[PDB]
Amino acid sequence: MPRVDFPRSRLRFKEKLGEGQFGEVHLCEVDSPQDLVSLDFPLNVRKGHPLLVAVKILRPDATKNARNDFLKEVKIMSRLKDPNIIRLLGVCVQDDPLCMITDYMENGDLNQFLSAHQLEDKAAGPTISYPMLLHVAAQIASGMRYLATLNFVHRDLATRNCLVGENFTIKIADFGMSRNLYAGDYYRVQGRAVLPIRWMAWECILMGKFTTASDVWAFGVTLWEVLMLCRAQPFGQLTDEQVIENAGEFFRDQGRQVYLSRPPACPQGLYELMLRCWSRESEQRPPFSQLHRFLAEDALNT
Ligand SMILES: CS(=O)(=O)N1CCC[C@H](NC(=O)[C@H](CCC2CCCCC2)NC(=O)c2ccc(CNC(=O)c3cnn(-c4ccccc4)c3N)cc2)C1
Repeated sequence: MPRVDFPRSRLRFKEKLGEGQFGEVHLCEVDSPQDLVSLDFPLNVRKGHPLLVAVKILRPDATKNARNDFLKEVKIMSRLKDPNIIRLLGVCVQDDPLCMITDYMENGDLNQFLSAHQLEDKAAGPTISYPMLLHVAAQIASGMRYLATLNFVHRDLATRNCLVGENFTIKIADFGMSRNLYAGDYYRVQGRAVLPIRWMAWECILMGKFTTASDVWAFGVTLWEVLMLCRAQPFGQLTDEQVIENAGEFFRDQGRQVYLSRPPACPQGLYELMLRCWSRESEQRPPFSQLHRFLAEDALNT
């Protein structure tokens, strides 16, 4: 948790990024950021380039429940310091309105980004190479490796929750179901609670057991998305109820559970890596440290 508030007066509004029931998110430029690096604000300045940030701000009439949610979000983010996890650059909480300041990631979420690209075919819109797709996936695995060392379970890892900056940089975040774009990826259970069942390991669906090992299962599905260039939903031909049935077949283990198929042009050894992420026994799934090393090496030799 920061020792001091970010100085509100240094935030120069530029545009609205998004709007919600109890707050807004604004794109802002920071005046003279070099002054603030000396005070342990984690700002990365260049020379002739302005410093842009995203600022989430509570509305002055926000309910008590919304203020509670905001304060807990600040607490969680204050712990996480890694190049591939979204970063809390500062807060304004000594007075109202409450603010949190994060990285500005100009290329949007990774689903939006990959849906706008085509795979490069060097043997023959904007394109992306197979090595770069592996570099993207390696960055996701490195961020999850960090969360694993803190014993922090993400519970909703997917491309829609990864953000893209300059030079193909990736940072993991969590937007939940708060944007209306991805409602088809969530299954409603109890009341307002929803579950991203197509990314969830069998023990999450049947018993609600969420662990780092189930984050590895979700990473397998996320890797499948990346190699599909986000062109199709996992198990797209099957209903939500059929995906839940499949979790039951993993539990019964009588050889009738089904798997995501191998993406077009996906190397066989890489499909086998996904399959290991979907092992029935959580202790047989690979750890994030091993997934990172594997993908980083292939990114350089492919
Ligand atoms: C019931 S719940 O608990 O599960 N819940 C449901 C609802 C969500 C809750 N999310 C959390 O608490 C987690 C923090 C914890 C999380 C833990 C795992 C590791 C990642 C961090 N907040 C976040 O990630 C988070 C927080 C603040 C911002 C503001 N910045 C932008 O918006 C932002 C930047 N650039 N552009 C952008 C720029 C140009 C084009 C497009 C986009 C933005 N639009 C963004 C993300 C969780």
